[PDB]
Amino acid sequence: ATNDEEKLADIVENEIEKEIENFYYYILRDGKIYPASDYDIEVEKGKRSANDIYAFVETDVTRDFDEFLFDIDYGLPSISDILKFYLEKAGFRIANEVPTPNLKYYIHAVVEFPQYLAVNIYDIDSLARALRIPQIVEQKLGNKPRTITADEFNDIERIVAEEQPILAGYTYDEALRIPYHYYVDHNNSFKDDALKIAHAYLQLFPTPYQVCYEWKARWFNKIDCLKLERL
Amino acid sequence: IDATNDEEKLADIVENEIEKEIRKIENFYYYILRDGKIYPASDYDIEVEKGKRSANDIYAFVETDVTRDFDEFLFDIDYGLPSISDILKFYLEKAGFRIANEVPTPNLKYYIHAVVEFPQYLAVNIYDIDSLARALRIPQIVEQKLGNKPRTITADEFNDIERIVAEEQPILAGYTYDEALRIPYHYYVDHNNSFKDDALKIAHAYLQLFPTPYQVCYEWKARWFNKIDCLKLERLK
Repeated sequence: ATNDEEKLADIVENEIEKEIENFYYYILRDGKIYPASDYDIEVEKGKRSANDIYAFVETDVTRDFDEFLFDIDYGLPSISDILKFYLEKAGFRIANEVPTPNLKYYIHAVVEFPQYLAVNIYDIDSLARALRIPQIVEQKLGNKPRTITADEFNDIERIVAEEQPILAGYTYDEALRIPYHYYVDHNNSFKDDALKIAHAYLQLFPTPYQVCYEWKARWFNKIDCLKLERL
Repeated sequence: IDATNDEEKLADIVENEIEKEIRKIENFYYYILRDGKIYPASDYDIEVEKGKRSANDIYAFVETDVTRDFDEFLFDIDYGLPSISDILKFYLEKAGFRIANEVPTPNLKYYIHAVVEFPQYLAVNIYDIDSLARALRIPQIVEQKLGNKPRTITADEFNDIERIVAEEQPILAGYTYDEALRIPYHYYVDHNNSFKDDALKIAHAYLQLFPTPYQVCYEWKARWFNKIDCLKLERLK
């Protein structure tokens, strides 16, 4: 499992390196990487298959070191993406969505300006469980695979993002608002609550397979992530 | 009245600054002072912390978003509302409340959202903070939870109010505020057509109930911004 994740991080890193503009990518089961937008056009043309998508890559670019560290350590994935990814992997189909049923990984790549790259690899199922998605989908839709309406997607989305406490008694939307307030907006009044959320997040949410690199002489050079966090 | 004159002045202040920045993507947040001077917010906060500048002089807060996708640019123009956190903070402080040990901005009248499309276009959206807070039912929720007498509130009290405003009350076509942000994003930015009916319902309620921002648009043409009709803008690729 860790072997596949190391391979995926080098696939992401080589692509960012090659590029050094683009933010979203798909990694296929064969290890090929493509920008997500152009792949979606090929999928609908019938040229490429959505069944071949193995990993989804979201690239954030930063110029502030506090933001870079926050993104890599405490940054939450989009709840809309994980819900969509979980539903499709469980056999459901969302109206107007081409499903990606064999998606295993969610990858968040953060580039600090170039100076550093941090590649975070998450298992989608593990992430969906921590977001308390399976139980809500089961209570609301059942187990029988079907196409769900936009209204049904929205009803589930509301519960998971706004109604269910996930971290230190807070909902997903409060857990986006409160930490960022302290960590990125540098507002000290939200220290107590941000730290409570941070502490719960680190234990309850799946630890990502994290690979770090430093930009030196036209290359990204693999380094210990602790060195990045310690600088 | 003179509100429209002030808003036109504010949009040219923002435009002049984005233009100045392009000719030399550096700063995303700014303050506009009551004298019309514009400063990056991060630097200004340090000058306040030093006793050089006063948070009392802040008249408008500017948030600049930069985009490279036309659909996202149009969505940000049409639905680029200020952060709930910001409007609540701005309303509380303007009403005399103090949030824990944080430095208040009591004389803030406007929230400005500037969107730059890559450079090709600039759209400046000016929101009146009071009008926005009222449409969000912020005064009624603050009154029910804190009372009418201003005092210092805890971070927990701020959070409790924020949760009701954004995640509990049906504010637009029966949806909570957070659903009202997500549904049109799903329709316009995620390009999912099944979300059309709900997005249009929210759009209709939003255009009726919420205050219309004063919107000013510009096209980048030969090292300068040049005025353009905003509705002409939505036709451009």
